Amino acid sequence: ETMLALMSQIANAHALGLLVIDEIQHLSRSRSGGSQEMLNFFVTMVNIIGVPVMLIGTPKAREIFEADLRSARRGAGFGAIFWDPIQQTQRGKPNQEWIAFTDN
Amino acid sequence: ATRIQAVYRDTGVEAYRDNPFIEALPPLQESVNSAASLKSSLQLTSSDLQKSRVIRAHTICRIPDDYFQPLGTHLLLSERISVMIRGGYVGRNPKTGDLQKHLQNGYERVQTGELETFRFEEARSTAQSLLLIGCSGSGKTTSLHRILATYPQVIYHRELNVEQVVYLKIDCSHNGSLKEICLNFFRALDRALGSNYERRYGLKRHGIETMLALMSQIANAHALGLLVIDEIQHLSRSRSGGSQEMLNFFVTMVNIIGVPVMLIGTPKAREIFFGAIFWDPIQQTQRGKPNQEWIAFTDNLWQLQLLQRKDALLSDEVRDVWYELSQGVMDIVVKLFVLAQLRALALGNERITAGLLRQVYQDELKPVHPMLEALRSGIPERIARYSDLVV
Amino acid sequence: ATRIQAVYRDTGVEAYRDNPFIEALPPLQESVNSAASLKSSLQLTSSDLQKSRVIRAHTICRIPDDYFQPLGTHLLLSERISVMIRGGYVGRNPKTGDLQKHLQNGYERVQTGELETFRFEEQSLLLIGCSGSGKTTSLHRILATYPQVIYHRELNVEQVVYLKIDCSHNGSLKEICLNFFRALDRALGSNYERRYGLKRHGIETMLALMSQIANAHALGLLVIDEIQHLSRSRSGGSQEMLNFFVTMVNIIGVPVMLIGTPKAREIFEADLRSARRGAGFGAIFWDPIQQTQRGKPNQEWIAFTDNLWQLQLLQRKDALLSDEVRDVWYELSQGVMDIVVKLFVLAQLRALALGNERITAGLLRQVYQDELKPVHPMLEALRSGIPERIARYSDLVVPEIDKRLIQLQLDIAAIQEQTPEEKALQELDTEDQRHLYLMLKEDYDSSLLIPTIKKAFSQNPTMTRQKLLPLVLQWLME
Amino acid sequence: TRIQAVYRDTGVEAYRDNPFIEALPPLQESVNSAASLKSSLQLTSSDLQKSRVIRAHTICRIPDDYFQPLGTHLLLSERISVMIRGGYVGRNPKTGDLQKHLQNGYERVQTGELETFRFEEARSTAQSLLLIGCSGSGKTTSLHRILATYPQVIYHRELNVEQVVYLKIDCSHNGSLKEICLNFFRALDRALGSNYERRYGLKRHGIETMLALMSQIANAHALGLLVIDEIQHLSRSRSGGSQEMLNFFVTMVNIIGVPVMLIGTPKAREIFEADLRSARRGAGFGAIFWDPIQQTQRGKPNQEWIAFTDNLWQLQLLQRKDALLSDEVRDVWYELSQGVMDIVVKLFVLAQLRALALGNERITAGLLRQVYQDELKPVHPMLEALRSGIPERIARYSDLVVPEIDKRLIQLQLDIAAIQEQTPEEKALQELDTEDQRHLYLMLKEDYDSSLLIPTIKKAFSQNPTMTRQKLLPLVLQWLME
Amino acid sequence: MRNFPVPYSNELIYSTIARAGVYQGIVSPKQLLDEVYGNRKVVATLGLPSHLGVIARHLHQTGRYAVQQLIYEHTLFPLYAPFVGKERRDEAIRLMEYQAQGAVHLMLGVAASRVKSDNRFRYCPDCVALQLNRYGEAFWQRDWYLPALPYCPKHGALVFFDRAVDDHRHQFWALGHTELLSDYPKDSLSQLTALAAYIAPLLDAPRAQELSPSLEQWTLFYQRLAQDLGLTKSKHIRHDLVAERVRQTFSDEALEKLDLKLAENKDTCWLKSIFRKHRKAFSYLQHSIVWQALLPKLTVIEALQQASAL
DNA sequence: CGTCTGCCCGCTATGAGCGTTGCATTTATCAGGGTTCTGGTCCACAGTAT
DNA sequence: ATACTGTGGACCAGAACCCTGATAAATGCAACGCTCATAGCGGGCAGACG
Ligand SMILES: Nc1ncnc2c1ncn2[C@@H]1O[C@H](COP(=O)(O)OP(=O)(O)OP(=O)(O)O)[C@@H](O)[C@H]1O
Ligand SMILES: Nc1ncnc2c1ncn2[C@@H]1O[C@H](COP(=O)(O)OP(=O)(O)O)[C@@H](O)[C@H]1O
Ligand SMILES: Nc1ncnc2c1ncn2[C@@H]1O[C@H](COP(=O)(O)OP(=O)(O)O)[C@@H](O)[C@H]1O
Ligand SMILES: [Mg+2]
Ligand SMILES: [Mg+2]
Ligand SMILES: [Mg+2]
Ligand SMILES: [Zn+2]
Repeated sequence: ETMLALMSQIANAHALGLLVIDEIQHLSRSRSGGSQEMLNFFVTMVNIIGVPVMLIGTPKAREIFEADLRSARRGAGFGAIFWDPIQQTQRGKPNQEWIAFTDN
Repeated sequence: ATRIQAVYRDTGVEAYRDNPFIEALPPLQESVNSAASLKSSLQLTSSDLQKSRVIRAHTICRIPDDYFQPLGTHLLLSERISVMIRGGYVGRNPKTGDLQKHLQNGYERVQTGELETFRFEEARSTAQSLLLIGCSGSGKTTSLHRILATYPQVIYHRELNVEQVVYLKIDCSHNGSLKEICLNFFRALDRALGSNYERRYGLKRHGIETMLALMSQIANAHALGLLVIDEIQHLSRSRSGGSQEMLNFFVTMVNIIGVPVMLIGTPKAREIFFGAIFWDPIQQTQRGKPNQEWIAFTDNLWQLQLLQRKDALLSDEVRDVWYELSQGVMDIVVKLFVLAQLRALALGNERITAGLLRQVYQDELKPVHPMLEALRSGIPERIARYSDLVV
Repeated sequence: ATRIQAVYRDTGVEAYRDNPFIEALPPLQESVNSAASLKSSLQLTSSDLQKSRVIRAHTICRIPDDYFQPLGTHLLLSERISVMIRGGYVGRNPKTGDLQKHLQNGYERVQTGELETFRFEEQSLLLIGCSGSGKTTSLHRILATYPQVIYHRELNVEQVVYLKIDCSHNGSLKEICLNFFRALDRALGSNYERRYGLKRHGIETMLALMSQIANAHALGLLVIDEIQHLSRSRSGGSQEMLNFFVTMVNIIGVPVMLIGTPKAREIFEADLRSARRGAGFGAIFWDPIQQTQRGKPNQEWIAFTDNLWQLQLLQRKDALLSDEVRDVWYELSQGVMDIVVKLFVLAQLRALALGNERITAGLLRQVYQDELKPVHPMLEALRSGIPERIARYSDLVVPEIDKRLIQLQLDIAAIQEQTPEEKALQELDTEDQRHLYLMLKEDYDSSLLIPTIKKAFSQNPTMTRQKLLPLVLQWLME
Repeated sequence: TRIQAVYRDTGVEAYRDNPFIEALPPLQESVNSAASLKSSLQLTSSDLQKSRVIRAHTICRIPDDYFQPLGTHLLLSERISVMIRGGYVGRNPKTGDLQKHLQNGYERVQTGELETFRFEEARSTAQSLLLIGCSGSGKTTSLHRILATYPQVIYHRELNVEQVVYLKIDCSHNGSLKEICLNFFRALDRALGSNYERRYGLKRHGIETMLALMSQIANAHALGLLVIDEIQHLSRSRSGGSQEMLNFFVTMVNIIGVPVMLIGTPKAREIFEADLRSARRGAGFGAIFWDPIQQTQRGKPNQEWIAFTDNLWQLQLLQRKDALLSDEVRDVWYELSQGVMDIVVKLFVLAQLRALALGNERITAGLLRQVYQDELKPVHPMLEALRSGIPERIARYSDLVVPEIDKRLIQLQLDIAAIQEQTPEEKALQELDTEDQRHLYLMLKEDYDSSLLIPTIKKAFSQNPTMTRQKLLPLVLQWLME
Repeated sequence: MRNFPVPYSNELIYSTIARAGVYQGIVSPKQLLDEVYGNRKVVATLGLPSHLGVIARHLHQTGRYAVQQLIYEHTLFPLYAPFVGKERRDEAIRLMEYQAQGAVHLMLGVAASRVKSDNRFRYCPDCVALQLNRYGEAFWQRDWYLPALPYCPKHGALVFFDRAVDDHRHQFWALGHTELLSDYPKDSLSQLTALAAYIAPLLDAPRAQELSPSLEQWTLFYQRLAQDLGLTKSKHIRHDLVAERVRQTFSDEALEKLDLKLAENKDTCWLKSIFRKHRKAFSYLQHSIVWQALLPKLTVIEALQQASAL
């Protein structure tokens, strides 16, 4: 809590704009307290003023940020963005983007 | 941090005749016009509709942050907050010498270490407490923040030297430890004041009773009026034997020290636990008819559109689709409407419709489909499952 | 960024011969009168006094800016600064090897090689004086003769002849350490502080970075001003206060000047109380203009007062000074240059609007006991003559002078009443023949004169003026 | 300032293979050992016709750049050479494979072949010396000039050690028993580039602790001399007494080698003389006494004084200078300065500076007189003490010097600078004795003639004295300009 | 500090500092010195407090309280002001604003008390009840802490108790309610109470700072009063008539309790020195005793003004 | 009747919150010469008995 | 109308504190160690097939 409160002072001294977290999948679940501890820590970042954050993980790391209404609500925010592999045939004709990428 | 030299008023009640503290506050607005006082909306204007694409898309996303609509419970909460913050100053008058007895006692508490000591028998404390628990997605963190925007927080008196802070808002720590409330309190009481209480009272190797009485005394050195705590659910995750200590300290402070305290928590916090007020998500049908509050909310949210095309009147089918997709929770209505507008502008169709709303929900609320589907099903077992579901 | 292509000229001093960094400076022959050429006067024509009161007030309020009288304490400072800068380039001669190599060669020659011996031998200054004596303004304009940046084309080296620093209120050592690069980058335009002045570096490292860039770049003079504004408690004790300046002077190696108040003399009492000519820190004191010199009145005072007295613009002024009006200045002001001209300029503005358009000794008392309030402790300390009170009641500079100036310029508007002199001037046509009217005011009454001059100027014999002045007088007398 | 080391063989056989002595300048053949000490500023003939400010600056600069080597400096230089290049026998780093030699000696002494052998290297005889003389005789500049011939730092490539040949320390005005210890750190951290003062010179340590750390610091390097100068400023009230000062200063045994030299006025001479042991060890090998120079020691007047006076007189810079020096000027120099070195040079400088101020532009004995009774008040007790010759009064009043004389010199220079300004235009105004005719002077010539108006009004007033300002004006045109 | 208490009427600033410490829960005196002043090198004194101006900076937004108001209405300086002189008084006023602690005590020859004269803490039997009824608090009043008179001008006598300033130095102590006078009567002398009541009007007077006679005028005032009362024959003191005049109002035991015991048998005495030409400023007690014994139909302000004017 | 391959549980490892503790750090204690304080001094002087 | 006596004012000299320097010692304060809690782990035991 002390370092998370110092985070607010540092993020208000300089007008921080976007704090992106990546490689959440690389977090060991036995060296921090548990899935509920991860969830509570990542929800505790609502007190930090402004400084919108973006979360990055694998579809097997989606299970932690789920089953709780407030945690899911803060997880969603501006909708959901789901990167997926380029499927060949969305329509009857194969997708033009796959063709262009392969040719290029 | 709006330091104002206070100018005194003359209230009509003899119980409030000569206090400087409670004369300095703005008057209690009439509930007939208090609803109109809370009302704020986007300024809109028609010059945007003939402008470029991305500029118009940007200002739509300001709807969830700039739109507020008063309801029936808003007036009750305003009246209760006014009464509970006006009843907490009748026992701490500094003009006739009553605060100097509520503050001399607070030093022998620090010296001895026990919170129950008392040096002056006539030092009486008049304070109230109230818990506000409502289903998540109701606004009890921004509605309170908009009710408590009339009072200018820090206000400075002239004859005395007290810099009276009207209200203070703190958050419980996720750990739930005993030495974290008494620290984020000192952080909130010098963010809004410009001093450094933390470097005095927290840096040193102090105990727990000392730093639990120091907070209760420094909250009376300044005539604090309302200490409101949000996210009270965090205490259930604390270490063993620490959950009841706060449940006794936040009823001793209300009774002995005299600082009124208001606690707001999620529906999950009924079991861990003064008055009680429960909030519910809006339901369009009271007995057998669509309700005026829901109809007005939708009809006024309608005009906040920047689509190049639209229709004059809303349809009952679209209203039913919106209600079915929302299940009554407040935030999801605005979120769904703004996401549907964003998807319509992105797609290139300048009109909004029920199928558009359905596809927007399905494609842009993927974390939220499980519990929204649970709410739509309405099974009591599924409602009892998970946490903070409305019941 | 004032870049002048370097030109080389012969200097009669044999010590500076064949040093490319020295002869680029202005020569000594024309610099002797350069410091005495800083004398300035806001000269005006007699027709300027005939104009409206707002115009003369606006010309008068520029006196605390354009007026500068050099004294005996101002030529010596310029000579000292010139000599100190010129003598600071005898080491860094690019045409000659390093002094370490010369010392090694001398040791080799005093060894087995046949020579008698060699001497293995290797000048900071401070300007402390009473606050408001005219230090920064004097230095800013005595350093104008030297171009700041001289560019060398044969080599690739930019010669920063002098640099100037200024402190802020309640500052510390780090603020000056960074302001040096701020001034250097204002001089050259490069980014010498965008990556060399990060917060990560400590004081020792930051000064180590300072020294190498001060030695590689040809730098002659580094002046730090307004050291009185630096906060003591924020930096710490007075021991490291002196230690930082000592290690700043020692490692950089360039001549360095400091300017402050006697409140810094107690800081610099060490290394100065004992005569240490090798260590440096030579002291030059400035004092207020002493009216009495060896039982006689000072010539500089009676010349500065005369020059200041000839440039007053009033209608019915008494053009000649008396002994009492001169004497009361030294009792209400004590002679410090900050408030003498301030008293004069405030007195003239108050005489513009209050009453009769003349300067007397009485209105100076009104000015002193009404508006020149805050510096009373300094005036009392100066009157008492006790050095302790003078030293410990310095550093006050009577702020918010600009607001006072603009408000006094604006306040003259609300005067609807006309004094008879200027109303007679306006009812008369403004042919600017009123030079005679102003010349001959005392001898004859206006009632006899101005209608008569109207009648004469209705049919003047000839358009000429000041050649045809006597004839009007012959009509004027009879 | 680390000079690389190169070695040269020396005639003396006691230092055949000692590196710390051969890394130094060669032994001074005392024929011109102190001849290089002679210094005189150039005084080129072209500097005579020059501005008063620069000439005054040169006059103020005279005392720094002038240093006359006397005949008594040779003994001091010889002594310094002896006890700097004689104290390095016990700090020799040129030690071969002594393990084998010691083992062989140990084997041979036990088997009966040899009956004795020396195994000890702890051979260090420390030397100490006082330099006692009246204040103002030049005990600091005439020591820095001599000690500047020896390099302070010499670096050996083969080893990793330095020889700090000389280290100079001066006490503060008040002084204490700990300030000297701290000043040793302060001076050595300035001689080299290091952080010894913060590493060792800590506040917590006691006086004996810093005195012991001095041993390690001065023995890690090949230190050769340790000058503690001006012990006269040490406050006896803040020291602790007149005996523990001696007990601290005779505690130079625990620092190995390091021949310490102390300089002080005879006020400390009575302090450092209370017993046999301190008198022996504080001044280990003699104690040179500096006395003021006299006109005559033999029947004939001393030639050193004549040479010094002639050399200082030749340095004079004035427009009107007399080449011949009258004997009365020498007589008054002796009678007013009694041979004290500081007094004579400052008296001459002040006389030459005041000659510019008064404008007489010549040096006279009487001018020396009024500058003497005008600007030399606080040095009087020296003057009557030396005139009377009583040792008690001299010892009582030998610590005083004129204070802040540099500020007086700056004030005199500022006065000379302010005096100079004259205006030929103001020469026309200066004949205007009457005053209040300045009214017509100011009003008239601002837009009118400025050539003959000023002189001719004098004629108009003188020819018509029975008149006032007003009707003097109407005919001014026709009478003066026309 | 942020919320500095405003002193009440007739309260030492020492008690204001102590109540500031009580209000904001500071127990360790080092923290109190860290927050009130910023340094831990300030000595706590009762009467003539040092380091003033810092106490006024915390009261900056209240424009009525400045250095002069605090130094004339919340300290013990007005008692020492009119008698020391003019230049010394002004220099003391100008010096109490700075960081000088012992200089204030040592500059005034009258204030050079050296060893403390019974420096323990005192209070009153009935003043505390009145203060509690009117304010709800207790403080070290200026009336209680007279330099040498342990007598309230309105009540009988003070009540000493334990603890002393010299014992514990850096502590600002304020009476609360846990200690109070246990029921026992303290004997009081009427003459001493009358003297205290007569002299107490000096601490509250608008012209108490300007009415400062010079050093030379005091002996002229004494000779003029002796001449008009006709005690002196020709520049002579009776050595018995003036002693009887003093004894008519003050007995020997009361003067012994004040340490101002008369020494009429010996040539040297405080009254005899008052008769002679003055050297240094004398205490308020000696001047008040002489004035009251030699003229009983006047008050402090008029007598001081009459002495100063002529 | 051996033994060989999956379970588990007392362990093993590690994070988070709190409890002694080495450490300068700061405080306290003791010897000492000086400087103003104070004490009496005396020296000229005003008033007086002879 | 003056010598004698008390007295007022300017004034040496002993002494009591007192600032100061050197030295020894109590001490808060971050600096690690303890302990509690929590998730995994690999060899031992019941067990069951050759
Ligand atoms: N009555 C209302 N009128 C308008 N907007 C509302 C209303 N109630 C809620 N909202 C909107 O819904 C959101 C409510 O904010 P918030 O997320 O803090 O509420 P909450 O879920 O009740 O809070 P908590 O964080 O305490 O669980 C905001 O976007 C707000 O604009
Ligand atoms: N030589 C001078 N002659 C006339 N006025 C001067 C002179 N030097 C300074 N002043 C006046 O003194 C005023 C303040 O000087 P300032 O620049 O503040 O000096 P400093 O910076 O040393 O305090 C200026 O308004 C200026 O008019
Ligand atoms: N031989 C000399 N020739 C010229 N000047 C000398 C000589 N000896 C001494 N001085 C003068 O003595 C002064 C330095 O004296 P200083 O070293 O301060 O004396 P001390 O050593 O007693 O402190 C210098 O200004 C210098 O001019
Ligand atoms: Mg909330
Ligand atoms: Mg300036
Ligand atoms: Mg010396
Ligand atoms: Zn009382």
